Formats: sequence, structure tokens, C-alpha cells
Amino acid sequence: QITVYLQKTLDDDAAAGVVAQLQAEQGVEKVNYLSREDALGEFRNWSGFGGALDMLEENPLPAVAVVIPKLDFQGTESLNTLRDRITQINGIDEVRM
Amino acid sequence: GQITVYLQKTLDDDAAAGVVAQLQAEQGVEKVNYLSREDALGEFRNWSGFGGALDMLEENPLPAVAVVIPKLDFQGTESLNTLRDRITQINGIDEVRMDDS
Amino acid sequence: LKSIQADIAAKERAVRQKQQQRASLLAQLKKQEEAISEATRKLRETQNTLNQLNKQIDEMNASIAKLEQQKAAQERSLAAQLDAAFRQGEHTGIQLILSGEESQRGQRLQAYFGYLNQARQETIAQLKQTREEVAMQRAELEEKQSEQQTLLYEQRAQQAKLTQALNERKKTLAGLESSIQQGQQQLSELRANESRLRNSIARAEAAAKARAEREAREAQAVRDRQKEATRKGTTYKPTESEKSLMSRTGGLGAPRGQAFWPVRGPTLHRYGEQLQGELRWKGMVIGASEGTEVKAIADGRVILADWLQGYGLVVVVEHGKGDMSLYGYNQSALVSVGSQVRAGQPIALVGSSGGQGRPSLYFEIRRQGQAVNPQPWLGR
Repeated sequence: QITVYLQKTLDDDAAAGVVAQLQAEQGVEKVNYLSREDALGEFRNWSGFGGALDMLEENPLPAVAVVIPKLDFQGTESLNTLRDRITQINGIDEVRM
Repeated sequence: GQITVYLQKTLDDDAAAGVVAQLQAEQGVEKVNYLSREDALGEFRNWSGFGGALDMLEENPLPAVAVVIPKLDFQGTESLNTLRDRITQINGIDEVRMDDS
Repeated sequence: LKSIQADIAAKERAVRQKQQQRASLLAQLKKQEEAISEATRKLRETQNTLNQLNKQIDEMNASIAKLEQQKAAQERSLAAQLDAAFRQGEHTGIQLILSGEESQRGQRLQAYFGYLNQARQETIAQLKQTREEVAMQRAELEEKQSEQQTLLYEQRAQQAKLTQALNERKKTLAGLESSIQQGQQQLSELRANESRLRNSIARAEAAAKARAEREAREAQAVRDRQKEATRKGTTYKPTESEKSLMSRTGGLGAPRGQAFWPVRGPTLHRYGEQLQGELRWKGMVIGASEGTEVKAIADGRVILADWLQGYGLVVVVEHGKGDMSLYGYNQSALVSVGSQVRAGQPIALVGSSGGQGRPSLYFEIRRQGQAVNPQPWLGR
């Protein structure tokens, strides 16, 4: 699985667009979405830093997409190519393995 | 299950000592470890966190802290709730945190 | 024979005493009105600079108060974050970063810690930036306050010069009001005052001639260069400065009420009316408040700004072709000799310099070295 993080500037509609856009990018089985608001809940619950994010004037977290590759695209070179595909959809910030 | 208490920041040294003595006198308390506002700052200042933040603040941003260590026979759930109830009624207490667990 | 001879020599002594006491009071009046004029001009220029500086200082204090509010808000917010971090044990008990981690939840939990560390870096950078803008705007404000204080110091000095000169003038005129001037020596002073004024204009003119002659040549070259334009089937557009040169040197033209009123007010005396005995007014007198601005009637250059007995502070503006406008009785000359002036520009403030009974403007137009009725140039 490669995790991609969205630009924080995406509104509700624009986020919905990115979600629709990555449904059938080559080599991707499924993509899981976490809200800015859900991502924040998850840090406060599970990081053991409590409200450290909450203490900022702005939510510093983006809404996020976890790319689950198809079983025939789980090899080293497969993951590199499908990672390179995400780069061509402008509006994603960072891609991690 | 130690209870960490944070003092109101307007408490002087005497008033703080009073709160500390009231915590020490409470049923089921073994010891109380106290850190001054001035000592709490000394300790935090060592931290690399928020680099350059404290040089820009004229005022100590931190509270005094007292860690209330209960006796071994008052470390059960209901024991800690009662001791918490009594600690929270002591004047000069701002916040009470129960052990992480 | 003895005591008639004592009284003859004590009646000539007494006339040479009166004449020299008057001469000395008039030289004091000249000096006082010169000081009132120079000080009135400075206080005017000073006050105008100050009005600009005070507006800047007001703006800077408003801008600094805004940033100071911002800085206090940013400090309190930052201090609340440090406090919450300390209550969390983030400075010792980081341990909760380690034992709380999963396969993919821990992956995100790391990314999230990256966004938090970034946000904290930005918070501190924002406050550092607010403190730098504040400190800089305060440095700039202190330099503007220092400039303002030097100006208020100049205002104080000039005001002191003016107040002194006014106090001393009150005493000189009371003195001059004491020396009753009989009919025939008034007429004598009036004729001699007119003659001295004539000599002062000629000397100012003599000193302007080189410049006036060059500018006229240069001005005609423009008119000429527009002949080659017309007569060779084109138009030459003269520059804005060539247009100014032609205006300043072309004279006042035919009297058709085209010139600016130097001041508006009742016409108290007209050219040709009786001045005293058989002496006639060679100009007009227009009544107006002390300090009323006197306007150049037309484009030209100042060639005289002197105190002259009977006329007080006199400004003469060269218009070219031997045409001059003359402005007397002034409180203050607002322009120096050699300064170019624009139609409608303030050149003086109305007064009663030279010992007039009321504030007014003395106004002449001269052509070919002769005062003429100035009335028919006045319109706008």
C-alpha cells in the first residue's frame, strides 16, 4: 500500500472530485478516504499527544487517500509505476511507501 | 495511578505550598512531588520542542504541577475517583489528570 | 539780539533732532517688518511640512497599535500551545509516540506528526515576523518624531522672532504717530518715496536684464521654429516648458480682464484719484484681511522683494516686454527674487507694512517704466 496526502486547500466538492478521479487509476483496487476532521480525531485518539493539533488556530491536517494496489500490481516495479501515475493528477501533495 | 494536578498560575509560593500541604494531608496519599512555575519552566526549557518559542515570550507560560502518588491500597478505580473528587475541591487547583494507562 | 540768536539755533537744532529721530524710527520699522515678513514665511512653510509629518506619525501609531494587538494575540496563543505541550509531558514523556503505533495507522500517525511540527514552526515564524515589523515600524516612528521635534523647535524660534518684531513694531509706530507730519513735508515724503521706489525697480530690472534678454531670445526662437512649421506645412508642438517660457516673457498683453485678481476686496483707491494735494494714485488699493494670500496676476519671475518707505514690503513680478506687476503693503513676501511664479500662485500675504492705517494690497501694473491703470487687466 502507498499512502497519498491531498493539498489542504481542497473544499468538499474538489475532494469528492479527487475521490471519484482515483476510483480506477491503473493498478489500484480501492482507495480509503479520511476527512480532515476524521484525520484530526485519529491523531487525538491514538498518537498519545492528545489535543496538540487542536491547540493550533487552523487544522494542520489534509484529507487523505490510502491506495490499495491490485494483487497483480504489488511487485517493486509495479508499485513504482502506479506511484508515478498519482504524480500526473495535480492536487495531491505527498506520496509515501 | 498517580494523579497530576496543575495549579492556578496566580498562586504565589506560599499559596502553592498550602495546596501541596492539603494534597499531602489527603486520605490515601503516600507523597506529593511539586514543581514550581519557575522549576517547571527550567525543565521545559531543556526541550528542543518549539525552537525559539520561549525567547519571544516575556511571561512564564507554564503552571506549577503536583504529582499526587496514592498509597498501594488506594490505587483501585473507586479509591482514585474519591481522591480525585477531594483534590478537585482544593482551591488553587486548575486541572486534574488521572494516569494514562 | 542775544536770546533771538539762542532760539534760532535751538529751532534748527530742534528740526535736525526731529528729522533724525523720525529717520531712526523708520529704519526700525523697516527692520521689524523685514523680520515679520521672513518669520511669517518660515512659520507658513514649517506649518505645512508639520501637517504632512503629523499625518504620517498618526498613520504610523495606528499601524503599530494594530501589530501590537496582533503580537499580544500571537504570544498568548503560542504560550497556550507551550502550556498544553507541557501538560502533555511532550518534553520528557515523548514515550507515547513509540508504544502507540500500528502497521498503517502508525504510517499516517507519523505523517500527522510532520504536519504538526510544520504548523508549530510556522506559528513561531509568524510571531518572529510580527516582532520584526513592530520593531522596524517603531524605529521608523522614532525617526519621524525626532524630525517633528526639530521642526517644532524651528517653529518656536521663528514664532519668538515674529512675537518680538510685532511687540517692537507697536512701539515704533506709536513713536511715529507722535511726530505730527505737516502737509508740505508729507507731500515731500510721498514724492521722494515714489522716486526711491522707481530707483529700486530700475536696479532690479538692470540685474534681471541678462536673464530677461536670453529668455526673450529663446522664447522668440520657439515662435520662429513654429513659422518653419506653419510656412512649411506642419505644426511644431512646443514643450510644456517652452509654453511656460513664452508665457513668462510675452508680457501682460492687451488689457482684456484676462489676469487673476491679486486679491478680492473693496477697491479703496483707484489709479488717477487724488493721493494728496496734486499727487495721484499710480496704482489701486484693494482692502482685505491681514494674512489674505496675494496671487501673481500672471506667469512671470520675481525681480524685487524689498521694504520701501511709504510702500512697505513690495514684490515686483517681471512678465516680459518691460511689463511688471507690483504688490505692496505686504505682511510677508512668500517668494524670493529669481523665483518663477504662476498665474494665481500666492506670492505674499496682505498687510499694512510701511505704516498703513488698515490691511490692504497696493497693486500696480507698469509698462515702459510707467505705472498705468491696472484695472482693465482684472477679470478672473
